[PDB]
Amino acid sequence: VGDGKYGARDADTKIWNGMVGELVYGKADIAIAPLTITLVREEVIDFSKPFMSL
Amino acid sequence: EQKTVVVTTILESPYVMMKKNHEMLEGNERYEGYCVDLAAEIAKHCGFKYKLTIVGDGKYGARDADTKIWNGMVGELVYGKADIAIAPLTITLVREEVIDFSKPFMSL
Amino acid sequence: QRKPCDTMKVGGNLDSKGYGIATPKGSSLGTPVNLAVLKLSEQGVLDKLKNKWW
Amino acid sequence: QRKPCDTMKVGGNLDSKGYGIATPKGSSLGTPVNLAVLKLSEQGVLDKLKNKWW
Ligand SMILES: N[C@@H](CCC(=O)O)C(=O)O
Ligand SMILES: N[C@@H](CCC(=O)O)C(=O)O
Repeated sequence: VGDGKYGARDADTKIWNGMVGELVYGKADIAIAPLTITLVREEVIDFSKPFMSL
Repeated sequence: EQKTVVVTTILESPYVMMKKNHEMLEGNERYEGYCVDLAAEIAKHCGFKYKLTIVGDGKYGARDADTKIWNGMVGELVYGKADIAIAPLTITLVREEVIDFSKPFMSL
Repeated sequence: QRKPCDTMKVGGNLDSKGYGIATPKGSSLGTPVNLAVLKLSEQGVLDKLKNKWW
Repeated sequence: QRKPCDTMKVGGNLDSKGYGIATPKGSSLGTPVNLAVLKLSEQGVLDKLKNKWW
């Protein structure tokens, strides 16, 4: 990932930074990372059933 | 029109239990428990009415060996007897073959 | 949690699995039910009810 | 769990969440990836992998 951030929705500019942004804007086809399931991320990407709990 | 959705479940403490006044109560009021509160919350968020129903054979079960006839809580949904299931139903590969599951709400 | 407490657990867990809300395949209830489950897990209502009933 | 082992953990988990493989909402692989992750979880390959690196 170009800038080393897991990333989230920005400061109400509604641009996405980091890996989520790289997915939403079509920079890569699939993420394989410790990306935590959250209700805002489910808005724009699909998650499998979890592989680990923490 | 709002359908009263056919909820299916199974009695088990403390998930779903007959309230000790069940001889003197009617409707969903006979049922209380963790899964009944969860069903109430889910319906209140989705905004529909619901009617509780109980599994026929009392089993979670699977598809029968060498026949693959579904039964139990899975069978009721596979044959379309009910709309939604809210029960201590463990997520498994065979059950994911035929029915969809939410994200997991509890771990064990 | 309940009397007579004549019996006790031993050892650690052999595995880990999850429960979930289940729906007939592809029905229009599935996705709003999933979003409701996510929101309730983010609000912590499931934990309050867990304390309530255990 | 690995050298220098000089910190100390305090407290338990305050919540529970999980990770998942995630993809743009633009591709069919969301089902076979789910089936793959379930197969790996049931075959115990996650336990072999967890007991390889922790
Ligand atoms: N796995 C976490 C990393 C950051 C954290 O929550 O500690 C995530 O996807 O957000
Ligand atoms: N949660 C289990 C109950 C029965 C069991 O495996 O002990 C299931 O859905 O099958």
